[PDB]
Amino acid sequence: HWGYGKHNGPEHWHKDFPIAKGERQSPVDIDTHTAKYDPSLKPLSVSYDQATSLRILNNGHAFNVEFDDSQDKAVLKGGPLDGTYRLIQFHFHWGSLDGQGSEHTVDKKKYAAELHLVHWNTKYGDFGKAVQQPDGLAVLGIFLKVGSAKPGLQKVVDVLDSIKTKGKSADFTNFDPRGLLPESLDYWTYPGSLTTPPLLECVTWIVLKEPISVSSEQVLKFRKLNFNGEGEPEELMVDNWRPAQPLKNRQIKASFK
Ligand SMILES: [Zn+2]
Repeated sequence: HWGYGKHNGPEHWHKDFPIAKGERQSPVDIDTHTAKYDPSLKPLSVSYDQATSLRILNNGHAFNVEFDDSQDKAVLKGGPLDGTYRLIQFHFHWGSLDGQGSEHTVDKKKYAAELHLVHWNTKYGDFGKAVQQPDGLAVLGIFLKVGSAKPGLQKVVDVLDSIKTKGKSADFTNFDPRGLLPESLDYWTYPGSLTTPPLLECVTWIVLKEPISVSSEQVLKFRKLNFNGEGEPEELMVDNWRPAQPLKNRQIKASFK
């Protein structure tokens, strides 16, 4: 099965998922001097006041914090988007060392990690139908750098001991994702894809310019997770990031001057 190793990592994915070599793959390098300021872009509307987290899951590639998406609660709108996108889950990508881990890069800079808040377009009714559409998902990407602790991340860090291995899940109610947002909602945006198989070209990417800071101790606890299941040879869950893919016929737009 696909993963992040020498024999099953990103350079292999195209064999099972030929769209890996497609025209709108993610992530990409964001060249800040080439990105065009677009005065037509609206402020991002992030409405997470009523978000209902349910559960956290180790899926063998990352951990997902899951939300109840059965009502119009936690929604993303405005920015580059038409209509309303509902939060279904967030997860991270991170490195073995602080010098790598992000999927997007900024002028080739790699951050220590990257947070993805995944939302689906309510006009397609469910997640699975939305990913079959070119405007099906909106993923809000947020860089992590190592410095000061993020107090709003600590509830996530403290539950990871209970989901060390693939297939382990835990009850994870009342988690407020507003505690993971930077001050500024200035962003870059471009059309792209999921960054894991099935690599579907269904995403409007919205990548915030301002990173959040997390402590070395917080990211070290991400790196204690395991890719393997309980009672299998230990493989630390690190370097679960896809490298930058070719930009091809795409424009990255900036919300800010
Ligand atoms: Zn992701």
